[PDB]
Amino acid sequence: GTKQEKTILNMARFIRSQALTILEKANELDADEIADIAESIHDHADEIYRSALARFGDD
Amino acid sequence: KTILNMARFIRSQALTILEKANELDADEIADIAESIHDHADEIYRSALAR
Ligand SMILES: [Ca+2]
Ligand SMILES: [Ca+2]
Ligand SMILES: [Ca+2]
Ligand SMILES: [Ca+2]
Repeated sequence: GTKQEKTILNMARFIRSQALTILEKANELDADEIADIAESIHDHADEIYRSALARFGDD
Repeated sequence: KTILNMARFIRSQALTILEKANELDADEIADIAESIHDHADEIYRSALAR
């Protein structure tokens, strides 16, 4: 894949793990709203990661 | 959703958590949220270029 693609992959992975850290810290505080947003973020970062991999070097 | 649009979603949502975390003095969460936003910016820039 191209440099752009490798950056999207690397960034997507970092966000996924960071969102997971917020999910833990938010629920530790019983901050349900913040947790739900972090969940949505994790879902989007995961989707970017899987979609980018699925199309790796294709274009 | 395109990768570009999913990065846009994260960019904004990350700053919304930043704002709500600040309101709760959840500083560790706020810092992570801001870092998430910066990384989303890179996906957005890369997806824009591509
Ligand atoms: Ca709880
Ligand atoms: Ca493919
Ligand atoms: Ca391929
Ligand atoms: Ca930004």
